[PDB]
Amino acid sequence: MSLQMVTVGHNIALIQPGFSLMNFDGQVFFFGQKGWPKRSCPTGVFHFDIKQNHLKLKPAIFSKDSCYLPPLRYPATCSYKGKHQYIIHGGKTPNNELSDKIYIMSVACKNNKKVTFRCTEKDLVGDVPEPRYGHSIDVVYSRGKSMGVLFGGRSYMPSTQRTTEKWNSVADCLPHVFLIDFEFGCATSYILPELQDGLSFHVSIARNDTVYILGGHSLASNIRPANLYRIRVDLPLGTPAVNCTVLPGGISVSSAILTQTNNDEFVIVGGYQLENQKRMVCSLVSLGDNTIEISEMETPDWTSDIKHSKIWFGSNMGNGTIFLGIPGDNKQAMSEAFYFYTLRCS
Amino acid sequence: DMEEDILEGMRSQDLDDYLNGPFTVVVKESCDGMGDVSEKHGSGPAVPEKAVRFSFTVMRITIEHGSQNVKVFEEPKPNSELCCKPLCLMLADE
Ligand SMILES: [Ca+2]
Repeated sequence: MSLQMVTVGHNIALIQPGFSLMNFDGQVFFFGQKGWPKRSCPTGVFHFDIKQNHLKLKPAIFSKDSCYLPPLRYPATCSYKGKHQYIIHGGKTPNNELSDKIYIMSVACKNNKKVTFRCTEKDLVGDVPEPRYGHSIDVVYSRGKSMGVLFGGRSYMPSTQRTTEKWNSVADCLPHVFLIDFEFGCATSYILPELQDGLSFHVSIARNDTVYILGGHSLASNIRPANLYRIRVDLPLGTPAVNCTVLPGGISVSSAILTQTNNDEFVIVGGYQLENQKRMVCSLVSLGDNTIEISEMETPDWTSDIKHSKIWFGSNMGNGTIFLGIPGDNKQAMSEAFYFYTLRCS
Repeated sequence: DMEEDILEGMRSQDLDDYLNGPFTVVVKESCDGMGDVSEKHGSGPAVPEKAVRFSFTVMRITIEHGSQNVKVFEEPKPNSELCCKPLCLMLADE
């Protein structure tokens, strides 16, 4: 809880609400810039190197057999830390159309602060989930195997009820649970009767056999379910099985950022409480063997700007460090389009 | 709006007023991001704001009389101030 303002280089405008910060061995990489990829950086990815409160967005090449992926804006990013690699699912192509491909980010070659990524296009079969954004995917382990739990987020209307006078309206996807096999890219949808209403922009914490879904926004009624869910999974010799349990003490937040401050101990920072109240309080989530425990922590001191501005975003860098953003006074002495902050958490 | 003009066109082309052939229309599409469309309401020259106007222009109308396409209508001043029908307009950088 040590806030600290940051200064950005020349290509500052690339950072936009919805950016991703992937992480490889303490080396952070910005993804999801604004506008299609330029020619000064053909791929979109960037070394997100912060030193002395100054970050240098540096271009970063791909491999020779990778696949150039568009800059998405609200993907599902899960760290399949098993040959470290990330999984990207869905998002908003700069043409405001949603995507459904899965992308796999590995590192094919590195030499003295010069990385060469490898982004491969994994496609799904079976009960493929809907092209959507705002959702959340997490890799969960069971009985020596792994699987991907994807829980719904909002999307565009289907190709039937999509009129052009409301072409951009969005509906929360049905609250299913998608189990995704990466070894074959196979999807399987399960309708947990305990999950009722649609949910997007939530927070999902995986602990080695479960998924703790928490907070989020429910557009079907414009509320924020303060509940939470524990999706227990188990992988038999044949068809997997899932169960859910509601628990008390759930936060009421959407767009809250997550990072793993300590081993089996997460922090969570402000999303939004009400459409006028940005969330200020920070909450530490003590995981464990079976029992989650959300609690409140030392209310980090927010500067004047952060208490003035009404929207604010960011993501975790990976080592208990949350990078933030603030729009900045429009009617001002040519205030920049975005100011940026960083919060350590030890 | 140009009903009367294209009726006069069919008259001039020695056709029937009461002809309902499949009139093929040829429309032009034009989008141009004009900039600095703001004005100082009070004190402070601060903010420049831009705009975009997507518009079209009915460029020609042609009926397929029998087995030939006759030009029932052609725009006199195609790229003129006052035939570019506005369609959409927004306040946003191009
Ligand atoms: Ca122009």
